Amino acid sequence: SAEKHLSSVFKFNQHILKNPLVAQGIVDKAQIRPSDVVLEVGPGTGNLTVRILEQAKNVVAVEMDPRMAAELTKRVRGTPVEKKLEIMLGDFMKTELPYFDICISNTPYQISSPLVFKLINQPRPPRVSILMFQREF
Amino acid sequence: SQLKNLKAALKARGLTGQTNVKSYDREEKKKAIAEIREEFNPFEAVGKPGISKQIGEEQRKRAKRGGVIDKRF
Amino acid sequence: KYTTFQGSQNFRLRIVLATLSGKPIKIEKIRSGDLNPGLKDYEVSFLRLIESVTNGSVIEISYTGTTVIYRPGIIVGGASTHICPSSKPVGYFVEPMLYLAPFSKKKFSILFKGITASHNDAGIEAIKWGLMPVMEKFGVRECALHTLKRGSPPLGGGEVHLVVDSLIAQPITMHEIDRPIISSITGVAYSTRVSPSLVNRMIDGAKKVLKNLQCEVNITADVWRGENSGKSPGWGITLVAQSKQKGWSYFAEDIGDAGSIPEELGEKVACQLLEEISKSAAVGRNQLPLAIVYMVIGKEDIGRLRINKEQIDERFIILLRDIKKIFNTEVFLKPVDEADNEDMIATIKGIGFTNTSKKI
Amino acid sequence: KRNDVVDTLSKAKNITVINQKGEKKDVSGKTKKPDSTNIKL
Amino acid sequence: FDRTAKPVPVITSEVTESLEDMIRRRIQDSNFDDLQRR
Amino acid sequence: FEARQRIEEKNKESSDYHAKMAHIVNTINKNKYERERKLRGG
Amino acid sequence: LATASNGSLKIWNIKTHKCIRTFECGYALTCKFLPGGLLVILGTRNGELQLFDLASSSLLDTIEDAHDAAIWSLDLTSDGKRLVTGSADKTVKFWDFKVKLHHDTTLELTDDILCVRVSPDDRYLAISLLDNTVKVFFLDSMKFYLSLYGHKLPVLSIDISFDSKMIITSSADKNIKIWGLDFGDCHKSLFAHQDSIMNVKFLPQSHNFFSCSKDAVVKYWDGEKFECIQKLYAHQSEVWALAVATDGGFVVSSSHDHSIRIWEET
Amino acid sequence: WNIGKLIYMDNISPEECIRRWRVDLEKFVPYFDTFEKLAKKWKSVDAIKERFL
Repeated sequence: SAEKHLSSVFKFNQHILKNPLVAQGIVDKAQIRPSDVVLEVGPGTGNLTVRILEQAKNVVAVEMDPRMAAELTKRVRGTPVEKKLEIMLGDFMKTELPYFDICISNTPYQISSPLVFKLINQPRPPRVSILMFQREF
Repeated sequence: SQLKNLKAALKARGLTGQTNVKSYDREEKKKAIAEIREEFNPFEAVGKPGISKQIGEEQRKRAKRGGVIDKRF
Repeated sequence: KYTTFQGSQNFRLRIVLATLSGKPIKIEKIRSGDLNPGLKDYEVSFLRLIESVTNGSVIEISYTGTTVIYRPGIIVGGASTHICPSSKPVGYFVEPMLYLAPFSKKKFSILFKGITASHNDAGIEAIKWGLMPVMEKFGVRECALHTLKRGSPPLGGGEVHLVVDSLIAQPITMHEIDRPIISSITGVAYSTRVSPSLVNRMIDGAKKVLKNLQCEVNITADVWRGENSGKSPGWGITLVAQSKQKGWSYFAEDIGDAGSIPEELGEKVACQLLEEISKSAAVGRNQLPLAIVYMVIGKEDIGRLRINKEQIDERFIILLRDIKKIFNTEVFLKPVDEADNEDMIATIKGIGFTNTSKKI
Repeated sequence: KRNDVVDTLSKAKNITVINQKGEKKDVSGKTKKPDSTNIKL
Repeated sequence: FDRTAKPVPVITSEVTESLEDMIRRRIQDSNFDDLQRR
Repeated sequence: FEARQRIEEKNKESSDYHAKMAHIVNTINKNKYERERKLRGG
Repeated sequence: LATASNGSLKIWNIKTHKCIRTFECGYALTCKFLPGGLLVILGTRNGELQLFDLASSSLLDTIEDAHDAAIWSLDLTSDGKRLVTGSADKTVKFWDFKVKLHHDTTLELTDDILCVRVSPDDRYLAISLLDNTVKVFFLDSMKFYLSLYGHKLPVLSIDISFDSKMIITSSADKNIKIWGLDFGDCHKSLFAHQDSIMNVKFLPQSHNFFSCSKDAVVKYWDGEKFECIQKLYAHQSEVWALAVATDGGFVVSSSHDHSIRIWEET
Repeated sequence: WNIGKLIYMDNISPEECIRRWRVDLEKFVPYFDTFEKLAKKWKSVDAIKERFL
């Protein structure tokens, strides 16, 4: 009955960065501290998320596509960072976001602008927030 | 043969089989790992004398101006 | 013959200044009346360290150990490894080695192993942020003490790798007749094999004393763990007052022993630095012996260094006295024209020393 | 291979699912969920 | 004096532990270079 | 035994030599202490 | 031997094995023995402090307002004048006994005090809190010295060594961690009991220790070995409380099904 | 008692020099006063504001 529920929530029916160096720098610009925690959005391959994991005690990632979470689970399978990592499946606008000190996110531009205002209005907001985003807006 | 003796040694020290069986400390396992490794490599059953040349070589590996003339007792 | 001196007082200084001069030295009556007379292990080990980096030297310890005859060779250097005995840390051996490194045939790439901190010896950070910066001022552009592993007392187990890539003919002439303005205070609070709260509590003690100041206070919270955290747990703090105008620094350091409160030590090292600043004009007391020697071995020109009255103590006097017998150089002092403070300008001339050991 | 995806979601433990209505549920389909009295007593 | 050819190696222990380590890692990963039916 | 030691010595001397040549031809045409941060964690 | 339960205290002479006297009380959580042994403390879940006399055969005076919430854990100084209580309200209350019991000072704390353990030398005091860190205070100075860290779950019991250089802690995470005083450093952590260890006891003048856990097991370890000498399975149901003689000879353990058994070295 | 001369009269000991006009390097940490005396001395950040910006 588990798989049928997984079908019920999500039908199971994106642009990817080639340059890790810029993504590496975005972690460097975030300047997360070990005593601090991170919430992640739109992990995808999550090579950015791994760089968070080595630095942050606790990493909570939310992936929109169930399949992208799976390939993440496979890649991080059998690693110490996996246990600290938390993967969240599905749209996090509805769910009350757990507290996180800093934001790193490859958020889709379609849903981005509501998420910022939720992030701004999220009680006890982060001191620092970094989001991957379109230029014009 | 050597397999039967070996699989028996592992099982006696608890290195094989299910651990959640229903109805030895880890540190002692590593000592068992050390003890089994040396026992079952006869080249390093026991080999004839002279098959190995380790003692010759180790002796070999063991084998500036002005001096600190130390005449202290 | 041999310039003849008494006791273990300033033992290394009299070996290194002998090394810098090339003038052979005799030091006699080393703890003659003590139950255990003659040289102790660490200062025997130091003579071995000198022999490793010098070439052609002759060292003779007496039958009772109470007399040493030292005929210096040329400073050659090279890559080597030194085992520091558990009695003293690596800091005891690296500082006198800093006196010699820039003036060698080959670069100094030496690995020091043993305890890395004590209550009486220089820590890594004291060498790192406290004495090494003075060398940047003296013209030693490239010089580094890489920390691979720490060893806290009593068991130690630490490793530090000293590299002095800058080889220069002689130190640049000193000209500092002003009391440098401190721009900010930085430092490192360190711990081994113990919870990170100890470092944070150590910083908590430090900020409490110093928050009254109008400065930015940024003390690094740095915690060793794992294979590289030594074989004993321990912790210490090093606070540095830093002057970005002319690149000057003043530092205080101490380590915490058994039963001590990390806040209490953080308070100590914090008010300790402030006491050092009040007693300092251009360099701290822990940097003054470092600064004066390089000027004595500079070019044949008068250089000016400003010193406070509190700096000219017995330590400054015997140290000056030691220099004269080896070099015949006298340090003159003239009062500053100011009336706000009573500081003194110590005028010294370099002996025209040159790095002749280098390949040209 | 969607069937190989869903099981991988179920095998790992640190996963929480998001339906349409507003709460958090696990892969199996049940709502995913110290106290001073319990820990000692 | 110079030697013309490579010296024949000596199988000291440290070589022995290094070799058997690689054997164990191959089997731990089941990374076996063996022929298969085609 | 000395044959093996000589080969190792010559390989080391040659390898150091090419590195030294590479540096000069590279030269002709910040923080020294990052590594402490990694070793610090263990 | 004193055995404290809900609604009653029962004291049993070991030689007779028969109850000398039974004292009515509340849901007594911790039972401590006054100085000189004429008297016994209990700490109720209601929080009211309980004061017994072996001689008078009953409770003297119940300080209803002695504590706001349950006095979960309670302990006694070596001299025994000063009494300390660890409890739910997140405030530690100190008491001094006089020929009446008076409260000297209250210590504010961020988190509730699950277990309070006093050193025999009385120079420091370990505080067990739900926040999974144990803060140790100097009793002579009254100031904070070190904080234990790395317990996955709050510590259930704290022990003090005879040299007092070793702090033995057993946690709901089921791992018993032994702390070096000299710098607050772990020599070893041991997952001894498959369930959590409610009470661990330190052998007198010996670095050994005993443990008791909900899994009904009792294990005998040595520090310098860091290994278990003997494992004891005699408890049908979970063993709540473990105790060790002042002599050190016989080790009292009480099961949930009311079985009282005491372990003697040969 | 100009210290310039007193430094170079070797017959006068350095300790004896210091007192008129007013111990070993192997201890790198220099001499200091007790904590409480320093703590009272540095209750305020006065006497040093000139050294800081």
